[PDB]
Amino acid sequence: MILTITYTQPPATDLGYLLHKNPSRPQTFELNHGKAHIFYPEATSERCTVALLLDIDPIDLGLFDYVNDRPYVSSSFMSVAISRVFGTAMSGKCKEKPELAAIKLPLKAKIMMLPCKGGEEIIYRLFEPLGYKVDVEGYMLDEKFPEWGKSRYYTVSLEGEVRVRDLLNHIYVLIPVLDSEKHYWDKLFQHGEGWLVDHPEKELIT
Amino acid sequence: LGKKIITTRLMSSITIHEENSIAALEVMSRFAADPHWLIYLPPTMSPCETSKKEGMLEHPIEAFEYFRTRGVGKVVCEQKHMGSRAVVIVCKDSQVAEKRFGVLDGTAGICYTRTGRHFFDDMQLEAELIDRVRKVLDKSGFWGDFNTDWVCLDCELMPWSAKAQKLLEEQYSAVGISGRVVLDEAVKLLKQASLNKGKNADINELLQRFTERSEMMQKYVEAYRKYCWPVNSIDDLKLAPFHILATEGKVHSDKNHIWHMDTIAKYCTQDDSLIMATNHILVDVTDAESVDKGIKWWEDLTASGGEGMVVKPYDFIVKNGRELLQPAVKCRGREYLRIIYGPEYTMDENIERLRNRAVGKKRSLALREFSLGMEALERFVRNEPLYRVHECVFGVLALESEPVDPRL
Repeated sequence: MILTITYTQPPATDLGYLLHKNPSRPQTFELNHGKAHIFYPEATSERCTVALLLDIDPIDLGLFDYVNDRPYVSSSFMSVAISRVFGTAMSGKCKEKPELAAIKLPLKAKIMMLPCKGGEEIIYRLFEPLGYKVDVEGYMLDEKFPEWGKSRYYTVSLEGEVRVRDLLNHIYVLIPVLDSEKHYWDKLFQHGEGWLVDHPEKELIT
Repeated sequence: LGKKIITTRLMSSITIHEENSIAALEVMSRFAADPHWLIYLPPTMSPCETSKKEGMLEHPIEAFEYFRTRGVGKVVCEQKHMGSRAVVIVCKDSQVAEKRFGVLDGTAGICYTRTGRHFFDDMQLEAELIDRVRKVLDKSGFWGDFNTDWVCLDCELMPWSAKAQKLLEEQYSAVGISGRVVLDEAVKLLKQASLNKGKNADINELLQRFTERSEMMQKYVEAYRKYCWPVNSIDDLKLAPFHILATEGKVHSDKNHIWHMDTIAKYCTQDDSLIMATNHILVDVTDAESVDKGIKWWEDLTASGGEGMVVKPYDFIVKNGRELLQPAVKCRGREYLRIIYGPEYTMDENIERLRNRAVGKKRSLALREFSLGMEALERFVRNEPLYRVHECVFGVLALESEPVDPRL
C-alpha cells in the first residue's frame, strides 16, 4: 500500500520539482473506493524521499468480500493513485528543472506488499530488462505459525539510473500485471512509450 | 424439479425454490453422511439489532429488548464457545443404529456438521468421541432415566474444524500480515515526516489516524490466532451440548433451556473433561438489575474475549400470539467481530455505516430452518419414513444456499 521514491543528488529537494509536490505541503487526493496521501518523510539537500500512501475504504462495496487484503496491498489502485498525484511528472514536463527531467537520474523506489501469484521470478522478469537492480523481500503469513508458510506478498525495491517519467510509467504499467485478481475489484500504450515494445515480456504485459 | 412445498407444525407453508433445491442437491449428494443419520440439521441464527453505545455494533441490550417487547419476560443466556456446530447422535450399539435408524455400516453413532457431513475425516476419531459420550451416559443412567437406546444432541464442538482452520492460512493471516506491515510502515513514515516538517492534509492527523488503524489491525491479528490449535488426538476436542433434541419417543422442544442446561450437566458432563457444561445465567428482561447483571456477565465473557452469548427464550418454542419468535439471538463480542466485519470495523467512520443492517431476511431464514428441523425430529420420532424426514432436512440445506449477508 506504499510507494516511496528516493533521490540523493545534492540538492536532493530537487526531487520535489520533478514531482510537483512541494515537500512542505502534504496532500490528499480522492480515488474511487478510497483516497491517497502524498507527503515527504524526508527533504534535505542530501536526501529526499516522497511517500504515496493508499487510504482505501473497506466498506466501499462470501465473508471475505468484506474481510480482504485490498486496503493494504499495492494493487491496481496504486497505479491509479500514481497517475493522479504525479500526473504530469509522467509526461516528462518539468519547469524549474527541465534537464533533470531530461536525463537518467540515479533513483530508488519501493513498492510494498505486491500480491504476486508468480512470486520472485515474475518480479525480476518484469523489472530487470528495464535496467533495474531489483531486491525482493517476502513475508510469512504469521510468524507465530511457521507451519502456515509463505504469503504471496512481496516488497520490491528498485535501484537504477533512469528518467523520472520512465520510473513512474514503469511502475504504473507493471503493477497491475502482478495483480491477478484486479478483475474481481488508464490506456496502455500511452504509458509504455519507449520501453514496452522492446520488453521481453511484452506479450505477457499486454 | 420445480418448487417443493413443505408442511410443518410451526409453519404450515414453507417453500423450497428450484434453484435452492438444485444448489442443495449438489452438496447433499456428493459430500454428506449416511442419509439415515440425518434426522436433523441446525438452523442459522439471527443477530440482534445494532447497538448505539460508543464503539459498539452488537450489545446485549437489544437482544433483551427483542424478547421483552415481544412479551417474553425470561431469557436464558448461554456462552458461545470458540467452535463449529455439530450434531451428535449416540446409539448404545450398532444394533440400535441398524434397527432404529436403518444405518447399515455398523456405526454406533455419528458426529456431523450443519451441512450434513462428518465433522471428522478420520472416522476412527468420530467413533472414539461417540463412545466417550456413551460411557458418560452409562455412568449417569441416561438410557434408563429416559427409557431410550439412543440420543440426538445439539452441540458446540471446539476447536475449529480442520477445514475451518485452513481459512486462517488462506485468508485471515493474509489480511493480517499485509495489514500489519504496511500500517507499521505507514506510521513510521508519517512520524519521520512529522519530525521533519488535491487538498491539504495535516501530517499529525494522518499519523494519528494511521496509528489507530495499526492498533485495530494488531487486535484483529490477536483475535484470529486464538482459533489455532490442531486436533492431534481426542484430548484436543471440547464438546458442549446445549439441547437434548430427541430420545426414543420424545422430542424435547417442550423443555425450557434451564432444563436443557441442567439435564445435560447431570447426564453428559460428569467425570469427563471432554464434555463440558456450558456457562449460563437467567435474565429477567423486565428488571433493570437483572438486565444489568447479564450485561456485566457478557462484558466478562468477552473480556478475553470470547465470541459472546447466545440469547434464548426461556421456553424452547415461543410465540407472540401466533407469531413464532426467534429461538435464538446471538450477541457477538466486540473484539471477536473483527473476524467478521473486518480488522477496522470499530473505527468511527466505519462502525457508523455498519449500524444500518437489515436483519429481516436472516430472521425469516432462521425461523423457516428452525421449523424444518423440528419437523424432521417430530417425524423421525413418530416413525415416519425416510423421505418424509429427509425432505425437511434437505429443506434446511436449500434455504442455506439462499443469499444473505455473510456477516449476520
